[PDB]
Amino acid sequence: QSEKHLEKILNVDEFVKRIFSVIHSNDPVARAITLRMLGSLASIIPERKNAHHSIRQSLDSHDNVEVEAAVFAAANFSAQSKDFAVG
Amino acid sequence: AACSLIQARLPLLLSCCCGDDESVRKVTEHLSGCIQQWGDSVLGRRCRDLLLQLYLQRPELRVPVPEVLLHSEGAASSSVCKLDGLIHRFINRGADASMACRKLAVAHPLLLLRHLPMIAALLHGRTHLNFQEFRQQNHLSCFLHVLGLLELLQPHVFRSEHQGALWDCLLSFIRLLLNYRKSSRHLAAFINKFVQFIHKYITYNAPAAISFLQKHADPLHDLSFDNSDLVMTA
Amino acid sequence: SDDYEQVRSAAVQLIWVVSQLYPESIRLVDDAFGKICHMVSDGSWVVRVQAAKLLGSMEQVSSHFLEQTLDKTAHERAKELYSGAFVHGLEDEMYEVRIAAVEALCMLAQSSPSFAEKCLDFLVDMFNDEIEEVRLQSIHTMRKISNNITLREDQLDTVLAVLEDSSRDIREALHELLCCTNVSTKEGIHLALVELLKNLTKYPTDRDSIWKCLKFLGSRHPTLVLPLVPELLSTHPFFDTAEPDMDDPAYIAVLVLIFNAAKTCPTMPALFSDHTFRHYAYLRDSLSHLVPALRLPGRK
Amino acid sequence: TSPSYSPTSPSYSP
Repeated sequence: QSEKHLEKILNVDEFVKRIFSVIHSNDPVARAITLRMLGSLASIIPERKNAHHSIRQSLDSHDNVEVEAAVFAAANFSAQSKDFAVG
Repeated sequence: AACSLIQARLPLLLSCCCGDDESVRKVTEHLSGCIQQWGDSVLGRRCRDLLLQLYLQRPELRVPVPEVLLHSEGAASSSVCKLDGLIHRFINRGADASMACRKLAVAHPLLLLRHLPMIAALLHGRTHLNFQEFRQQNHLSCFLHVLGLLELLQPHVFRSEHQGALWDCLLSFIRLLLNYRKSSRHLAAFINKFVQFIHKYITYNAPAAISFLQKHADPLHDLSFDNSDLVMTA
Repeated sequence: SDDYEQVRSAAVQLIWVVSQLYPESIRLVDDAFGKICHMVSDGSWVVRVQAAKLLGSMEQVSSHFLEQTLDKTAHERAKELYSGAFVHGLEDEMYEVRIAAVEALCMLAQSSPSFAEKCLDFLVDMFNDEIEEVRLQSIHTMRKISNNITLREDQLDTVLAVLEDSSRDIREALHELLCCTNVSTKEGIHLALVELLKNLTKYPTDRDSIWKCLKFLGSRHPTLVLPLVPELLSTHPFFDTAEPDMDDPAYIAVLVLIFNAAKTCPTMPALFSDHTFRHYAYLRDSLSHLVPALRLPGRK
Repeated sequence: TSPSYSPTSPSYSP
């Protein structure tokens, strides 16, 4: 909802660490939520290689509710970055 | 491309059997004919199958084809060889080092030939104690075990080109060891190395042809009766 | 021997130029080189610059006589423990002549494939010269003559220098040297690795060069590192090791070495643990100019 | 301990 206010964040690494720390959780729905949130943060972290990698990893799994979110996050980055779209 | 395709399709072959009887019944099947066999690759995948019978190695060795693919056994060979080298340098862990190594080496020749470069790159403690009197066994036991493995895997020496580079490297290291040793203080290893060189030359005149470049300096380097020996009961 | 300045200064140039034309006196270029050698200790400091530069430019000389410049030692004492023109030119009044000396030495070392091994100690010892220019020139010359050279025991000394205050130029030059040096002993690679890790943990600003030097140090000689694979990355035989952090710039540093070495040796993905595969995919996605494409099953 | 974070997983430092 509040996407316009995202750019005005002074502290980004701490925030992204906190958000990304729940992508290793074994819960297939907790991975899907986090991939959606990352997709919603392409504006402020469009070049993060670790995020790109994690999304490209989750894109080829067996859990439908997380594949259907990895697709969304991938479509989200593929607009605000290039070296992600090429892969 | 065919080999890569076989790699791509192999996992289903492994999973569909997942049984020793099935693997045996498969390996025992080799077709006749000599044109577009292609069975050599799948048979060599017996390395992945991690078999324990030398019978499979027999037809595979007869095929005598290069191996560059991933192999399941590759872990055990490195474990054993590195343990042998470390035990040699350490002077309880060495009981297996010298016995199980040769046992598995004779059980399967091709795996050790594939693993050769790693062991060849070892045994470079020659310069640490050139006399080797300072080194209790760090300069002797390792070479003894390795050369003995060579005399055991003469078929490995009998292996054709594309694998003799490691053999040449090991031979150059051995020649440097002979040159830099404590002036023939002990000659058991020297006799063993001379016998190994003679056997390699006899088995393949090509191995002699390549080794001549390095030996050019060696024949004048030794200038001793032992080297001249081959430089020319119940 | 004109016993006046500004005369010998160019007489040396004349003897060099005539000598280099053709070596036929009785030995002509060797005789002229001997004359330059006996002159290198000229009273002034202006002469010695030309003295050094010209003998450096010269390229052909009798081998046996060449080493007689360096022959005098604590260096051979150290070598046993583990097992004269330049001798004076290297340590002179002001750094100009030292720079000229190192340049001449690098030139003629390049020229002669031999005589290099004799000069490695004379180079390395002369690191703590206190003149940054001489520092840099010594590093550069060691790099330029780094080929078919071994540091059986010189590794630790040439690596001790890697810890400078900032000396960003010096430390970067040392990394450049390492990426083009040659070592022969496994313990040497292990040692270099551990000092590089200390470097990275103390100066977390040049990791971007640490990684490249490690990449080259792997590609240059892969087989040396294969014995280290079980030890360097913890792979407790029957325990599932906890995923080390993906982005830690010590784990990445030690992984890039392995992956670069892995292009050559086919057997080692067997040694690779569980994590290393997805971690390799992540690296090959992030830093595409450090890890080459491999044969791993995960990324076909 | 951590029923959803898995025993073999990178630990959150802070």
